[PDB]
Amino acid sequence: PPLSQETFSDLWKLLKKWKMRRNQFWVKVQRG
Repeated sequence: PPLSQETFSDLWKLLKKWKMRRNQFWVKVQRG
C-alpha cells in the first residue's frame, strides 16, 4: 500500500533504479 517512513520506505528504494529519471517527460533531460 501507499506509505513510506521507517519500513515500507526501505523498499520502494528498489524501484529507484527503475524509478529514477526514467519517468516520461523527465527521461534523459539532464546530464549524468
